[PDB]
Parts: sequence; structure tokens; C-alpha cells
Amino acid sequence: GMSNKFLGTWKLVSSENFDDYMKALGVGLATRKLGNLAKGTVIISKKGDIITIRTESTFKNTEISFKLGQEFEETTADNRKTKSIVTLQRGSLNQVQRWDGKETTIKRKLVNGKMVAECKMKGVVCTRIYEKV
Amino acid sequence: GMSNKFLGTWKLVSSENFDDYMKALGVGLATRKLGNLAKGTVIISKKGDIITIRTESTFKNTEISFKLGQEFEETTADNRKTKSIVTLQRGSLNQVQRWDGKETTIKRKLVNGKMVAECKMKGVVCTRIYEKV
Ligand SMILES: CCCCCCCCCCCCCCCC(=O)O
Ligand SMILES: CCCCCCCCCCCCCCCC(=O)O
Repeated sequence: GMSNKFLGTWKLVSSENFDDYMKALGVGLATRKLGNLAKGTVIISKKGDIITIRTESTFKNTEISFKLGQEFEETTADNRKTKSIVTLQRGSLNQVQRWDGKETTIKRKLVNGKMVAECKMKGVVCTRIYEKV
Repeated sequence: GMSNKFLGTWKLVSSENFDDYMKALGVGLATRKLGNLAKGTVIISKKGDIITIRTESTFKNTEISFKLGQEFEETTADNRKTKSIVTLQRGSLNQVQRWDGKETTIKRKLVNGKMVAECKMKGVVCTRIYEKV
């Protein structure tokens, strides 16, 4: 299952191409400006077979709870209403979000103790690195 | 989770566009001829959180065991070696198979007591209906 190494609290330490990724999602300028400035915190916990990923920032907080491979409704930070599925590939935690015929993916994997989130939307790619606290 | 209504033994009663689907997978003629003639039987069982789908025919038998949303290695009836994931969407059991940069999906759902499998490969679509025994 999901490695317990994911469990814990994660602090953003780097972000690459987040602006263009947001633009591709349809996020407006003023919103992107605050989205880029946000030094977020991601918290991953588990109770039974149910995994929770909570994102905390000044601007917006989010939280999703899910079982692996079981679709669920999500309200994203920019307030898209998606049908989302989280799966496990080579230890990589892969979230896909579908809405209005569109699709984006957020892949989270552990690299040398850091969590590396890679976001993909229409060939636009961003990378965000977190370190555990 | 996966509805217990899937559990049981299923007999093929109809198949539509299976030939073109096989062609799209790269299946050769003589193999397709036996693949089309095959009156298969699908058996779905569960032990804990692990689901097993066994396909039985004279020509070829197959069997896969998996957890929802967790990638696993599969050897298909035509002997492709794929990385596969099974997920749950609106009660639909969705298998995706990836190999050599390619992708195909087999979606299984229950309709009025029948199991309806829809296979997709490069816009080629097939439908196979099963009734429970
Ligand atoms: C601090 C959160 C973003 C606030 C601004 C809204 C931007 C909309 C896009 C939301 C999806 C962001 C996904 C980031 C993935 C991650 O690093 O966990
Ligand atoms: C009786 C099985 C097929 C035998 C011939 C090999 C054809 C290769 C394609 C294998 C995938 C078939 C998927 C069918 C889905 C189903 O109805 O469960």
C-alpha cells in the first residue's frame, strides 16, 4: 500500500513553473499572484484504508480523503469541482482530476527523503519539492 | 468498494466488434479466429481487499489478482506484458493496461443484472455482455 514514509507534515521548499500550470487550469491573474506567493504545508495522514491529504496556506486550505482506486468528488484550491482518483504506481502517489471534459494529474513521490510533486496540465508541467518536518 | 453483485461466475452471451478490437491490439489472424469463437467464462472473487478476475476459455485461460488503485503486472490472453491498474468509477470496474507506450481499457459494469464489458483501444470499441450463472 502507500508507504508510511509519506505520512507526516511536509513544508514547501521549491516550486518550478507553478504560474504556467495555474494559467493552464484557467486560474486568473490576481489569484495566481497569491498562489505563487503561498508557502504551503502538506499533511498526509491515514486512518484505516482511508488516506487524507491536507494542504494549508494563508490564501487557501484544502483537504481530500480517499481510498486508492476509488473515484471521489473534490473541490480544488481554485474551486474546480472534479471527479478525482488516486492510484499507486512504483511507489508514486498519482492523483488525477477530471472536470468539464478536462484532465490534470498530480504525481507525488519520495526522492531521497524529499516529497516531489509533479503537476501536469496540457503538456504544461510544474515541480514542487517538499521536505518533512 | 466493489459491489458484491460482481462476485460470481459470468457466461458470455454476446460480443460486438471483438475482432477489430483484437486487430487494434496487434493480434494476428489465426489467433483472432479462435478468439472470436471462444465462448468465455469470467469468474470474479474476493479474499479480503484482494480481487481476482479469472477468464476461462478453451483457447486461453487468464487470471489477475489486484487491489484497487494499485498497479500490478499482467500477462494478457494474447500474452502482452502490461502494467495494469483497476479502479472504481460510478460502480464501474475500470481496468487499464499499459505496454510499450500503448494503452487499452476494459470497463466492467452491471446493467439490469448483466455484466457489460466495454473494451477500448485507439477509438476501436467492443462490447461484451455476460449473464450470471
Ligand atoms: C496554496 C494552494 C494554491 C492556491 C492558489 C490556487 C491555485 C489553483 C491550483 C490548485 C492546485 C495546486 C496543486 C499543487 C500540488 C502540491 O504541490 O501539492
Ligand atoms: C477468450 C479470451 C481471448 C482469447 C484470444 C486472445 C485475444 C487477445 C485479447 C485479450 C483481451 C480480451 C478482453 C475481453 C474482455 C472481457 O470480455 O472480459
